[PDB]
Amino acid sequence: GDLYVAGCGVWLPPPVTTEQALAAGHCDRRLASSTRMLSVAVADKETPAEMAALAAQTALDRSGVAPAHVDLVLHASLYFQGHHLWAPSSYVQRVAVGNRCPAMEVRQVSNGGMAALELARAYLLAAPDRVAALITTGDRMHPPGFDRWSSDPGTVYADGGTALVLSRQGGFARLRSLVTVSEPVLEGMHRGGHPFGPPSPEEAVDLDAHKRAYVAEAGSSFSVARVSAGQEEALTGALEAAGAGLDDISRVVLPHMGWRRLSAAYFNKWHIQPERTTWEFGRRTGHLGGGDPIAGFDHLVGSGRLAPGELCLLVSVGAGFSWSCAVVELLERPSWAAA
Amino acid sequence: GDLYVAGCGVWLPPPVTTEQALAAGHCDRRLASSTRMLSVAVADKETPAEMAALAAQTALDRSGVAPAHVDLVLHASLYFQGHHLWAPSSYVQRVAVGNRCPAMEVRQVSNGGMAALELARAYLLAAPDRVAALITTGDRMHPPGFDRWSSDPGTVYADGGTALVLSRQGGFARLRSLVTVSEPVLEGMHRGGHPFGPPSPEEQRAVDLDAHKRAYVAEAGSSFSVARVSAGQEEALTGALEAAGAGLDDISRVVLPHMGWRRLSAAYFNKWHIQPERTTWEFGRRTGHLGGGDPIAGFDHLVGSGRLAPGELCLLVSVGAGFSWSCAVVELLERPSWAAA
Repeated sequence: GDLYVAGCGVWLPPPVTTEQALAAGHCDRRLASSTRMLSVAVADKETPAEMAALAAQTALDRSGVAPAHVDLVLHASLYFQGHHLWAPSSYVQRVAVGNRCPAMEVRQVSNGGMAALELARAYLLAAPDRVAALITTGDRMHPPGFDRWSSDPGTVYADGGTALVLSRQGGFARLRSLVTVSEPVLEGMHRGGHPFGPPSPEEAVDLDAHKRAYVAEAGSSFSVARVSAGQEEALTGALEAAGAGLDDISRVVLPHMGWRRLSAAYFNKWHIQPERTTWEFGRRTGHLGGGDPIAGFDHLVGSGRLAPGELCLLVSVGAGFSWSCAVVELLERPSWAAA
Repeated sequence: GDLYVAGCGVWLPPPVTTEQALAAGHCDRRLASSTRMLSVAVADKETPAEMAALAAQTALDRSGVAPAHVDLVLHASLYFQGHHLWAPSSYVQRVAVGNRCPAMEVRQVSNGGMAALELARAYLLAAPDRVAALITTGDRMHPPGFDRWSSDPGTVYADGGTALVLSRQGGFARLRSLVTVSEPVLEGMHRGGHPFGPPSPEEQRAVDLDAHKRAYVAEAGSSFSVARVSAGQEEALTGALEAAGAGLDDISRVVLPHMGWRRLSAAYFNKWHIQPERTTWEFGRRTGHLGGGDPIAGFDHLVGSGRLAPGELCLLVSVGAGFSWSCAVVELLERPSWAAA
């Protein structure tokens, strides 16, 4: 039961450069300097479902899969979708797909995309006649409730949508492994209340205060170690299930986090070069919720930086914590891609 | 094979009566009479994940399933969970399960519980060695962003958590069928913006689904709207009954959404010609609408009160904005130890 990537796509609103953010006062020099971000996709009027649906159309057109063959629609996101008690995956389905399979949201903060992928894989493998699934991500990190530069310092949040078509029948790439790891002991790091008691009443987004409170309670040593372990389990699990080692991977699709965070988590830990990653693409794009590994994959394939036969390693992590890693093999250059 | 319900449970905060709501100005007489609500579970200090995990503990303890046998944790909800960029499913996993399987949110508004049930079923069937899945729901519908009595007149929203443990190995009830129906043409009914255009960027600080439904109806047509909603509901019912090899007459108990009397009568009583006494009406009208968790809480109620007997069929009915519908037919195999006679 091999699964394939039949299509993928993004819809990214126009970039706002770091220089502009600095001049506009959204950003300070220290943070610009430590993150080393160059630009971030910023929407004007487009809403999360709208961007997701636009990406889905592109992904569906490319995959050439018929709507009737789309057996599941899964929309992932990490911030407010615009309207309470409303179904944004039903919008995506209405606009991008035009069919009547089940459509629902899946959330796992920044690991949302990979999480939806897990459920999509399972859904496709659970009944013998199922063909394809659509996974979308979409977010809009605007005031009042979100500061894309300072709400989660070290990561700069982007507006935009992404989409992937997963399929049992065929496609341009083969999903060789997909592994997900959970360390729920860390859930309290991203919320108010006692880290090992119940949450406080509701809250605008500010993560740094909660992280410091968590670390003060659980210890710096414990926190760093549990975080390191989870990351390592995801990486190792994915490589092993794909019969590869890190030396067998041509490109690593990393989260679109700032330089300081990617150095501590990946570059100085795994000892890989940034030229082997999507660092340059991510630092011009910003963090797209749970859609980074989709945006990053789509970039590598679309620009021809990934070659037939080559293995690609997707790396994703979300508050919780949850980590996912996948090894993807490119089978052929798709027609929408350059050489 | 087929799946089983191995355990279930709820955590409901203390009830606020309609009398109280009338006295507080939260409710008018007209609304009190049309919905015929008696009370609604209202949380005081408790947040949605907390109540979800409390319900999960009850369900897991009842199921007797080891945490290591819980291969998936799915948390559903339809409203704000209390903290942005934080993982309520991880909170649930941490507090209630203590294991390390994937934990994630599934949302499909008021059909969230059943939506999660679908994904959990798929997940368990996908690999031969997977045993159990935990599905929780939780929500806290407080001012000033929400009015549990009038944001969506006709339904009164509750605070509370529900949980259900699904298993491939066994349990006290068998899942005979589960069917989900989608009608995305209706998605516009619950947001601003043009019903067939993009969503409005303008967010609305106070939820008012009534204004949204009118704008939708005015554009799409009333005749069209009622007809699609009816068709969807009818497909879900007939689908689940057929898939289980049963008709409506074979059903002993029906678990309906905890909507107001007027709505239940239009959608089910005057439509399916089923008796309210055979449904969870009395339980729901004291509980209120728990978002996606109504089918779980209703089922939990029936089983725990002894109102369902071995070999009897139970029909679960659920619907959410979108629209999405799910029905399921569950067969009680044995009275569990925690139940009454």
